[PDB]
Parts: sequence; structure tokens; C-alpha cells
Amino acid sequence: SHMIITDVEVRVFRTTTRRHSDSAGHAHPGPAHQVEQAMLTVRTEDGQEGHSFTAPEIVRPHVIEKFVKKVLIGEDHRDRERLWQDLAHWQRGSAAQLTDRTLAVVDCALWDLAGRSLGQPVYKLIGGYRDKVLAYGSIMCGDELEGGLATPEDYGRFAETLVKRGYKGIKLHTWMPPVSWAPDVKMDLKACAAVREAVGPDIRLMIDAFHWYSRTDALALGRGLEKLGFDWIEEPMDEQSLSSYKWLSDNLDIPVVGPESAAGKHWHRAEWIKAGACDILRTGVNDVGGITPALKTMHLAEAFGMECEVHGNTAMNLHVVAATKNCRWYERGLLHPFLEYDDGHDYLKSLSDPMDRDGFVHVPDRPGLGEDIDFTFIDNNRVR
Amino acid sequence: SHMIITDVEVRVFRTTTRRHSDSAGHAHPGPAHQVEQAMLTVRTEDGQEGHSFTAPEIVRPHVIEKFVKKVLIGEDHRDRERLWQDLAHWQRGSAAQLTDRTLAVVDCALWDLAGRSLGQPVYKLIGGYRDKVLAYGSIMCGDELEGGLATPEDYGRFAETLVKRGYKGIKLHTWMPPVSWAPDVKMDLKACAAVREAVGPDIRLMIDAFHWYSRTDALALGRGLEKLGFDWIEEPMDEQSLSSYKWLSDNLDIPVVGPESAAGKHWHRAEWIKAGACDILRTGVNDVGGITPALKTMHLAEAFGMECEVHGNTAMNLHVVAATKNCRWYERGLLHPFLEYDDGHDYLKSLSDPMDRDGFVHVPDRPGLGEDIDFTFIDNNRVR
Ligand SMILES: [Mg+2]
Ligand SMILES: [Mg+2]
Ligand SMILES: [Mg+2]
Ligand SMILES: [Mg+2]
Ligand code: NA
Ligand code: NA
Repeated sequence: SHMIITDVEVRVFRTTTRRHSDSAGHAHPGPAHQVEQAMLTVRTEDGQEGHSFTAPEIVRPHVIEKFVKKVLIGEDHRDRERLWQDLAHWQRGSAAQLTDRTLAVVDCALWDLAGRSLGQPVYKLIGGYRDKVLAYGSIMCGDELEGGLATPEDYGRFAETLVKRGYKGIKLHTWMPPVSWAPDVKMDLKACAAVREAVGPDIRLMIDAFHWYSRTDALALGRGLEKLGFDWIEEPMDEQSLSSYKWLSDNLDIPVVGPESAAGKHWHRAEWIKAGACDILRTGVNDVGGITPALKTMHLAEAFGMECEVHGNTAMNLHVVAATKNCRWYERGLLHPFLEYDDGHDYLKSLSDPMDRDGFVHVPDRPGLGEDIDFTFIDNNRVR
Repeated sequence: SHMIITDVEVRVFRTTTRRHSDSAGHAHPGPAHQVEQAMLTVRTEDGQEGHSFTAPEIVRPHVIEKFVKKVLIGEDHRDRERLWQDLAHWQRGSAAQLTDRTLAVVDCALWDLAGRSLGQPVYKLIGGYRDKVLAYGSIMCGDELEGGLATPEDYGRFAETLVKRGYKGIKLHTWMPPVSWAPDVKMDLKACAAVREAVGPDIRLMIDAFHWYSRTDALALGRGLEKLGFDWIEEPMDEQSLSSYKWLSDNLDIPVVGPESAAGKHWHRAEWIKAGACDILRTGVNDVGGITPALKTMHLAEAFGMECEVHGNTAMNLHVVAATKNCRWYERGLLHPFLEYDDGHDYLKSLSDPMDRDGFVHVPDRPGLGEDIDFTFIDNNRVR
């Protein structure tokens, strides 16, 4: 019974960061400050542990006591599919509180536990495809910070810095409310043009614009991007409208990648394929409720001969990318000229996603998700 | 480098069996005789091994030397996805010799190797869903053996025996060439009716008839089955005709399950979903080239809210069934009144798929595929 789960624990601690979020949830660089971060730990009878990180609300006591502990405690930790399905079945009746984000952090901690228990990196446990992968530099949403990302030229200058670092692909997130004047298609296209001019024709370029443009605006944006040879347009319209995406994909030559934020996990993503609503599928550990359903999405896409680009940085996403073939990139970011991404997090002793000078991220040969957790730091900076 | 593959070995040995195959490849009971069986073994630097069984031609020296050793020797055995994709890429140029059956046994041996190395059952390594599952009793193709499966009544009598054993589902394979008079739709329906009459309304019934009936014959067969409340009709037409299956499914109320034998792995099975060619998907370790692509097919199906019924007995298929939710049964057979399935194989010390008196097969808690191999027997009965 050494494999039986005995504890589900949450530790909230302060991390020091310059990352802030605006009222709509977009990240920007700001003053250094302390932000509450949560670590979920699952422990088995033999004392083995697995861990994963998320925002405190996602693993708050209401959710832990009412849902997570009831499913997990006393169960064989290796039954990840049964445990995931148990949580999935409880979402409908959860009064909107058992979210995909909660499923995701639980699933990740269980994968980390299995990997740590076996001394195996998660992607090797899944069945490895690649030990390294090209990353694209994923640039923060636009701002109104002088010399930051305030002008099209600012994007161009930052792109030059990213190319020098070794990135072979770059994705712009352009300007969104509450940026005072945003959004504006012509401005977004000017940023895209400045980047293409700055980096030349052989660096791959992508854009993730304001996520709720009208059909007419997204059409204008996409048509403008085709002149610049961009690789994809990402979430330019409200993803709750599958029909809008079929229409836009049919009208644009440039590949449309999606859905990123839409709910419904792998099930709903099958509908995007069935309806021809995108040319490249999207998934993400946080978007579909864990590594387990993210793998399902990757396989779904591959069966249709499609790529499925994995949304988000950090180990959990990197291991999905490393275990699968049909994905061009790991998403490395968000990035901003005021910040050095390689500084990492104060609660991790080393990067989960180090990138060489040629633009390849190498998956750390460390057990589980391979997050090099500074447990002492976390204990010294505990909130609750 | 303990995880690096050092050897790929094939041992051909004689198994004593009463199973014979007719000219079309359908199994029937016959005289006890010795049949050549092959075991593929993959070994790593640390001496750990994984094994899987197949027919000798599938792992003959041509295939092993030209394809398998070149991909595997010197590689990290845990990179199952990379190694599978490497073999898949070589199939096109293999002059038709590198078959899905060869990919399957290799993938299975690699899974067994990982599981044995880690002391973990394969389904637990994948991420467990269930430790037991209902089995249906899968009856051999019809014959002309008196008291065997020669008449509709013979199927009825055998079905009574299967129900007493504990099976909660039964699948008939009916009469096929070279049975002298076969095939005949009315005879197949009479067997189906005899079984329904024998077992009553609460045992689930399925039929896998002659695999190449015309559209008109398959339609008559399916319409006849609806009167008997059968759960599915399986491969009644040439599966190379996807369009015939769309037509048949649209015409029948009874669920059509497929494709079983069609090539193209998970890629082609996506086409069966896209075209609405079946109501229930089918996969199988031997049919799609391994546990790895079988899992992909299961996930593909689940994303569409469909079931995917796993073709074939033995550990390799049982572990797929145990790791996934969207499958009603493990297929236990082929079965015949002249044979006791629970006798098992002379080269295995115990059953990989023991079934209780309530009809549940319990996955053995043994590492890897959990095949209880009698290595001594194999050594004593070696051919080459
Ligand atoms: Mg995005
Ligand atoms: Mg298009
Ligand atoms: Mg069949
Ligand atoms: Mg129908
Ligand atoms: Na967007
Ligand atoms: Na058939």
C-alpha cells in the first residue's frame, strides 16, 4: 500500500517578482513586489511526494476539502486516468468552483509524484519523443511603457534582442484593453511589420492579438499578416464562437491556430477539428485540465495529421512537448525588454527550461516534472 | 547509459496447441500439434529485458536486421514515441516488409521493458483507469464440426455454456469461406437468433460476420439483427470501402463498430470518425502497430465522445483496456466448445487475463505486460 495517497497539502508562499496583471488579466512589468503563490503536494504511504504550482484561489480550502481530497486520499496515485475522470465528473455539480485549472494542478502533481517515485522524468515515463525542442520567444502584451512595448518600433527592437539570444521564432502579443487606445488593427499590423523588417525572412513570426476582435477586424488583421509571411494568427476573435473561426479560417490563407482559452478540454477541441475551425490545433496543461488531457489533445490532433501547439511555459508544458511529435515549439515567455527571463523564479534553484544559444530548450534530466524546487525558500516565505 | 538498448533478440520455439487456421486465416480447433511461435526480447546495458510474442515471419531476420535493430540498438528504450515514429517513417520504403505487426511487437516489447525495469504494470505506467473489466466471450468463426459450431443451434448451446462461466457479453463470429456453403446471411441471422433465445434479453450480444459481404447483404444482415437487440455489427463489409460503411451506418439503427482490419493506424481511424463511417470506433494493438498508437486511437475516440472497442485478447490489449475509460469490454477468446480457454498457453505459467465467475477479467499485478513467461519451456522447445 506504499502507493496509496495519504496527504494532499497546499502551501501558500510569497514570491518576489516584477510581474503584474492589469484589470483584464494581461501581464506587464512593474515594481518589484511580493505575490502569493501556491504549491500543491501529494504524498503517499511510503513518504514519496509530487508537487505542482498554481495561483492560491485554484487550490483554496473550499476546493481542496470539497473535491480534491475526496477523490485522491486513500487511492493508488498511479490511477491518474481514474482520478482525473473522477474530478471531471464532479465539475458539473460544483457550482462553478471545480475548474479546469484545479484539475490541471492536481494532475500535474500526480505526474510529478509518479516520476519522482520512479526516478524518471515525466516525458520519459510517457514515452519520449525529443530531449530538446526549439522555443519561440513569446512577447508580453503591449503596454504604454516608454522603451517597453509602447510602439511598433519597440517590438522591432525587442525582436532584435530575441534573435541575438538565439530564438528562431517570435510571437507578438499586441495591445489590448486597458491600454488606453487599444485595440487597433492598424497598430497591431505596424508592430508585425516592424518585427518582420527587424528580423528578416527566416525567423518565424506569429501573432496573438486582442482576443475578441469582430469578424471584420480579424479578417483585416489576417489579410495584413499574409503580406508579412507570418506563420499563424492566434485567437483574434472570441473563441466561444466556433462558427466565427470556421468563417475566418475559410477566408484567410494564413493558418489559424486554436482554440487556446475555450473550455471543454479535448472533447471541445475535437469539435474545432470536425468543423474546420482552425488549421493548427491548440492545447495547454492549464487550458484542458492537466498533462493527461493535454496528451489526449496532442493525439487527437496527430490522428488528423495536424499540429497542436502547446500553450504556456513551465515544466508541465515542456514535458508534453517533449513527449510528442506534432508540435513545432515550446512556448518560452512571457518576455519583455525590462525583464531577463533566465533569472527564473526565486522558489526554483534552476530553470525548468534552459535554452541554448541556438534556440533549443533542453529538458532537464530530473525526475518528475523536474522542477528544482527550493523547499527552504518556500518554508521561509510561508503565508499559510 | 543503463537505459540504452544493447540487444534485440528473437527466439522461435514450438507451442503445443489445438488451434489451426484455414486457408483464409480463420482459426478452428483441430488435432493437437506443434506450431512455431516467436518471442522478441529487447535488452538494455543494465541487463533489464522486455519481451513480446508474435508469429515468426513478423520478426524474421530480414525485418530484424534491416529495420528493427537499426532503429533500436544504441537508443534510450524510454523514447518509445521517437522509436515508433522512426519505424513508421521506414514503412513506406520497406518494399511492404515492415508491417504494422512488426511495429506492434517492437512497441510492446519496449513497453514490457520499461515496466519490468520499473517494477510497474504497463497500465499503471500509462495511468490506470480500472484494475478489472467485463469481458465478452469471443466465439471462433463457424465450422462444419459436429457439435462444434456447425449449426445455429450449436452457437446457442455454446452461448449457454459461456453464460454459466460468467460472461455478460458474447460475440459470434459466424460462417466464412472455406466453410463449404458460406457465407449466407440467413444462416448468420439464425445463429444470432438461436443465441438470443438461449441467453435471454440481458446478456449483451455482438456479431462479427463474413468480412466482405456486399452492401445489400450487409444491410439485410443488420436489419435482421435489430429485431434481436444486438449491441453491434462488426466488419460486415470490406473495410477498404469507407464509403460503404458510411452508407451502412446511415441505413442501420444498430451500431456499426470499426474499422478493425483497415490499415493506416490512428490517422485512418480519424477518417472513419470524420466521415461518420461507424458508430463505435475499433482499434487493436496488432491492428494499429502497438500499444502506443492504440492509446492514441482511444484518445481520438474519447475526444469525439465515442467508444473504441479494443480488438484482441492477451496482455497487450488488456493493458490498453485497463488504461482507458471509453471501452466497454476486453475481448476474451477466441472460444470454442471443444477447447478450454483457461488452460492457457504452455509457454506461460499463468493466465494474463484470468476471469472471475461474474465475468470480470482482473489485470495481474505483475510488472510490464505481466506475461508470466516460462523461459525454461521456451529454451527446451527452441527451433531457432
Ligand atoms: Mg495565446
Ligand atoms: Mg485558411
Ligand atoms: Mg473482428
Ligand atoms: Mg446507424
Ligand atoms: Na489573441
Ligand atoms: Na466481420
